[PDB]
Amino acid sequence: GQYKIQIFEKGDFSGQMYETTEDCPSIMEQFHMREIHSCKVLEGVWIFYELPNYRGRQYLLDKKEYRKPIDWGAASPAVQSFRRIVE
Amino acid sequence: GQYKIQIFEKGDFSGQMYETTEDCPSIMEQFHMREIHSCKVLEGVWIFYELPNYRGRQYLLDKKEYRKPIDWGAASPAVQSFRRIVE
Repeated sequence: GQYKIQIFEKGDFSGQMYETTEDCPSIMEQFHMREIHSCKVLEGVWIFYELPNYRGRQYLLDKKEYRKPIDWGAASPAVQSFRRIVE
Repeated sequence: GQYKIQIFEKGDFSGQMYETTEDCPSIMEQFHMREIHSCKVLEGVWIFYELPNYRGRQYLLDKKEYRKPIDWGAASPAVQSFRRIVE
């Protein structure tokens, strides 16, 4: 399909993994996770937000894989919501 | 084409305006201005960056109009480069 991403609880794609194809207003409520330590964008372009409901700091994810938060330009693994860039 | 945006030096679509369809690594050099106070996204989806060469804070622009910087989630008129999200 057009949108798909895998997010991991630990860096270097380790720990538990969750896969999704839709926007997520709160990763704590949906995935019971406080942070994202690494991920892989398999399809589409996405954006990470610091706070719930797409508020706070924004990070564009337009590459393929990210082993650590620094790879998507963040000084911390803090992420609470994310969504697809629809086009 | 797929990407087109108009940037304004003053809020609410007033003041000097430039229309462009390509990425801009530095507005001071390309457009002889230092702050964008409003803008219209006519075609495509873009992203504004705090510092030149796409560095610093990021702001997604996926709606059509923004009357003030706060509308793209910025606390100040600080934006010095921007580019198209090519999908």
